[PDB]
Amino acid sequence: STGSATTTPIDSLDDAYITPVQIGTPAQTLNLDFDTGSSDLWVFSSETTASEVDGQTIYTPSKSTTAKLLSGATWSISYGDGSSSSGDVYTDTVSVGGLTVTGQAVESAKKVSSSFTEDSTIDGLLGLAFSTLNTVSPTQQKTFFDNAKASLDSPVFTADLGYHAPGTYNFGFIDTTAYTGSITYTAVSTKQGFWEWTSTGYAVGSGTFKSTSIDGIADTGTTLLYLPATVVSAYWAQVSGAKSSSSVGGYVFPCSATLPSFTFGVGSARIVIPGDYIDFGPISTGSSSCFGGIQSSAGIGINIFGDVALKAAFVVFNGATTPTLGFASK
Ligand SMILES: CC(C)(C)NC(=O)[C@H]1CCCCN1
Ligand code: NA
Repeated sequence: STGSATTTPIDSLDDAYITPVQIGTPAQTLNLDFDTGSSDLWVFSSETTASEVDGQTIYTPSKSTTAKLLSGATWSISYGDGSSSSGDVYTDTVSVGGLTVTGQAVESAKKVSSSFTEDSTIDGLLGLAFSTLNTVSPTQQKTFFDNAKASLDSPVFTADLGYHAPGTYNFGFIDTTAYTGSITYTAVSTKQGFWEWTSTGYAVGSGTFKSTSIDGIADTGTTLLYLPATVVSAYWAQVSGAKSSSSVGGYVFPCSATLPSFTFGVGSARIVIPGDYIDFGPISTGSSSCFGGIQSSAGIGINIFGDVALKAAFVVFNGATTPTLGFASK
């Protein structure tokens, strides 16, 4: 089997991407944020505290003939940005892009933090990191990918995120029309439950490539590129008037600037992030200070290749016995 779904920016900045997901019978379609940095499939629901729902579409298990309470199971998750959610668990039929999993754990939110309530466009998350990070207790649950894997034509999924445009998530096959050149595969460590890999270095604009190992994770659920402070300082030093602002919470730059590209290494290959991808626009409406898309990881404990980086590539998440990541230009 295979599946193929279009993923769409939630706003004009590509803050996140949503992908329609069918849950239940008859189908209830919710727009979920596919997150390769977490392992819970959770949704706004008929159980979510009413004051914490503001425009989201909800899953109502009582309207699904295939929904079953997963008796005694609870979940609670905290993300890198300080947001959180928790609740109870149903199993139900979940389909993505024509690929169906029966008995998928659908984590129904009873409570969500303010940042979820305030985002009317995101109806929940679909985690695609390793199932060792799933938060369901007392019986940990599998991701949608892990449940689909044995049925897929090839044990893979691919992320093809758009810059200010829709893109695609495919399951079970690699669309050889979706990228240019060849795919470079690189090793993955699953020790922290992430798609963790080591980049071979970076360049800023037309500058020399610096060969240096940068461990980090491939995370579709993170908007920006978080790298070591040395690398980030080297990038923003090439932008007149850029500075790190403790008031704003990262590097800002004059909106009048033209940003340089950023290149990262994948083995002997190179992925180039155009400068425009690193513009996240005014810090507040009408400001002439703009927020940068490359930020320091120093206050995180891990480097994160988020959407800024991933959208510059066709990315293969190879879930074979020995997982690997692949990157191609596009
Ligand atoms: C995408 C935004 C708007 C940050 N929503 C959130 O509060 C979620 C997004 C996925 C990672 C954890 N935080
Ligand atoms: Na922000």
